[PDB]
Amino acid sequence: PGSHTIEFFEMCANLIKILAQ
Amino acid sequence: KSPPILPPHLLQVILNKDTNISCDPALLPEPNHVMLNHLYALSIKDSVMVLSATHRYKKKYVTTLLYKP
Amino acid sequence: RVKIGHYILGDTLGVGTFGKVKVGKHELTGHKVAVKILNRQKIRSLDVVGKIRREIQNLKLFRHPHIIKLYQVISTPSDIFMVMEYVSGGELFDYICKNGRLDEKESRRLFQQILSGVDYCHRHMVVHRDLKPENVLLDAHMNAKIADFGLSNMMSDGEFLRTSCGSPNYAAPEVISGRLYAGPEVDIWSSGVILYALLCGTLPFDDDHVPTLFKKICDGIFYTPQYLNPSVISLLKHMLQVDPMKRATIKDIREHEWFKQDLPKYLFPEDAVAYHLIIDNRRIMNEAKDFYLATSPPDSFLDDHHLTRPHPERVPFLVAETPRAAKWHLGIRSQSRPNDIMAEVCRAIKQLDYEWKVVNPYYLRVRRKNPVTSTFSKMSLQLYQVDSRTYLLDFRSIDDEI
Amino acid sequence: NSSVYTTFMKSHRCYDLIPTSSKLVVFDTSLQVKKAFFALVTNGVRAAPLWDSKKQSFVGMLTITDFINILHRYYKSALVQIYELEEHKIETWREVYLQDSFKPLVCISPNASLFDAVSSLIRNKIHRLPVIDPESGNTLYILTHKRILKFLKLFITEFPKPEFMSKSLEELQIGTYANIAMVRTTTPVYVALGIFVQHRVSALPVVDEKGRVVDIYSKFDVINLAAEKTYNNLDVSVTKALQHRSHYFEGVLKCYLHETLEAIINRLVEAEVHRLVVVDEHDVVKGIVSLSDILQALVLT
Ligand SMILES: Nc1ncnc2c1ncn2[C@@H]1O[C@H](COP(=O)(O)O)[C@@H](O)[C@H]1O
Ligand SMILES: Nc1ncnc2c1ncn2[C@@H]1O[C@H](COP(=O)(O)O)[C@@H](O)[C@H]1O
Repeated sequence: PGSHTIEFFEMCANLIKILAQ
Repeated sequence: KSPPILPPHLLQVILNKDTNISCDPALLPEPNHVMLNHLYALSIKDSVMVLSATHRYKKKYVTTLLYKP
Repeated sequence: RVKIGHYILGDTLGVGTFGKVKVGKHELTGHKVAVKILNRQKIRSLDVVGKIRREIQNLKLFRHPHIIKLYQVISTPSDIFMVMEYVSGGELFDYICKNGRLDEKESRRLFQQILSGVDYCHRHMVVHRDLKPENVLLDAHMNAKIADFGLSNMMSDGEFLRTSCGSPNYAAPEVISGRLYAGPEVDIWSSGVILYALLCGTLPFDDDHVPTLFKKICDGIFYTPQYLNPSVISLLKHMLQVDPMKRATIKDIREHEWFKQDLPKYLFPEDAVAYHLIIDNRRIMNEAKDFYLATSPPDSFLDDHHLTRPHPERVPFLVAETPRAAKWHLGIRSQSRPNDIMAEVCRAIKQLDYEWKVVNPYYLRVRRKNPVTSTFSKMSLQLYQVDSRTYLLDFRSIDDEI
Repeated sequence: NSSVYTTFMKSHRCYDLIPTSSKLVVFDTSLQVKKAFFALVTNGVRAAPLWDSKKQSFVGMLTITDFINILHRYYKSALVQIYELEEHKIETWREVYLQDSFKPLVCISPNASLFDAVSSLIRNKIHRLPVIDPESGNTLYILTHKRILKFLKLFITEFPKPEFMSKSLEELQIGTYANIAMVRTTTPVYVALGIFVQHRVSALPVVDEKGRVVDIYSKFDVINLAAEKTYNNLDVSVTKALQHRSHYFEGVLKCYLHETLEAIINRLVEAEVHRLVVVDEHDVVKGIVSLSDILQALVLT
């Protein structure tokens, strides 16, 4: 049912995508 | 009240450290418990993001790396 | 007289973290126990309800030759009684003053046993602040037993501590400077100054004027006079490193040549009946560590030629990038104003439909619902300061067991 | 004979094989495939679990075999730049290569037996085996025949040593001795890949004109073409494509029919190599004893 660790990575990517310029 | 000074423990990256050439390419040194769960990343190049973190399972450690467009 | 079961309480012998400790005597057999008394009238007045809960939690599952055992914990509608193992002889703080310092024979023997317990605590993710010669007690057979865990705290992975609760002396510089720490290194520093008193009979960092005392600490200077054996001085300078990253670890002490000298093997790991096989299999694992852990490469970078046997499965990557020739960052960093950063990270969070909760002005607890498996994944955002004009946003991961 | 290694592998779990600290690479399926192959070289790794970000789950493996299959397939030869590899994502290539060859992801629980791991390896005929945590859904490690036999060699007293360990290979009848896929010294790399595709073997012993082994082209030695970016000229020989190790390779690991099974196993774990080339007095290759063959003779004695 999905990897907890990858989900953590997946989440961080979405945040940095906005923050990083 | 200022945001707390960054503890020096987090400035020890196991992936920036290089392993012995005689050892198995997949092995890593033993990490301390305090670097676990924290997110590490490479410099964003092209369009691929390279995230990293170290997680524990019982008493075994695994440093997962993810490449993502 | 107040009795607990068949234990009548008598001579008061404990200062306590606040609450008196008395000796218990079994009315039937005269068996002696040590009872820590905590009346509800006093503790409730403060917010130490979780603090002593924390102390009991840590000590409840401990079982070590050199740590005072917690036998029971009995509650009345008026008070709480911590029934512990009693030992006669008091602190080894009184083993000093009496006698003349300690020999390398004796001071080391105690240091070994004391450290063994410290190790045991850290292995159970329990750091023990306030680790001083007054908290180390001796039995009839002069064996050191670590005692007061009032300021102890359970270490959690990925998390630092702060608080700063130790004694004026015996406290690590990062503690007195109110800076966050991992846990064990603070304990090492306390043990480092303990070994000094065992060898010298005095403290390495002392001053009547307290503000000038904390200065004497953060500066890594102390005198090792005359008779002090050169082998142990190298251990003290190591255990009392102001820089926590260069400061000695238990691993670094167990392999130290001074500490190896005539220490009992029963301390430390080495050395339905499968337990005699599960303990045997484990020894075979640690024996060939090269199978479970990656060793560190040789240090010298001034050698003209370096001969060594390369692993066969890492030759192509090796021979191509090395014949005649990226860093990992921690989270992300910026140079913006700290509170202006926090304003924009919430904008990014609100833009992704996340559930965030503020714990500190620089610490969030953001929660997301996975739009596929409907699973809640959590993570913690903590802002730090790196340079004099640069901040660091840290991404932590939170596991949740139900 | 039957039952001591069987009992051993049935008592220990997969968790015991897992290193106390290792590194695991995971690719997103929407990543370009050539970018991924370089990433393998980057981290010094053979394979990586594939994460379907759309499905929120792992979907398979990206190994060196994939690189071999990409190359043999889309090899416009040879001066025209390989186009189907430059602009090609993982997911899009699994829409082509995986079709008519569908091998669904096979994993295993850490708390699962070591016996069923070896059983899963042979039953599914795969060299990799992702040890996946049932809860959390985390991949912990990728299990191999190499890792298993090593641990086997490591964690056993040979006081209850079985009979067959002291018996030769000729009588034990372990290994492959018919239709040995191999290449000549002069054989083009591309031709070697085609052999790798239809025979699906882990390596190809390099023979001379006399049919005598002088080197070996394992599937692992293919990423050297990705490491040195020399993957566009497959016209070259195998022996030239193996020059990158050159004087630093100390010879091809062989064995004989007359030496014991224990002799073969011990020699095989010291070398950290997957297979041994069976050979006669005159170095003429006559068979191949792989880790696949050995571990099969331990689950099924
Ligand atoms: N080059 C080869 N030619 C013929 N058979 C092989 C070759 N390589 C491996 N085998 C056999 O194929 C099976 C699997 O080998 P492997 O792919 O090395 O695990 C074993 O029975 C091997 O003996
Ligand atoms: N029989 C052998 N003799 C010498 N080297 C080998 C042999 N088999 C594999 N190798 C090498 O071992 C490395 C790992 O390949 P593998 O055996 O597939 O794990 C590669 O560099 C191979 O070329």
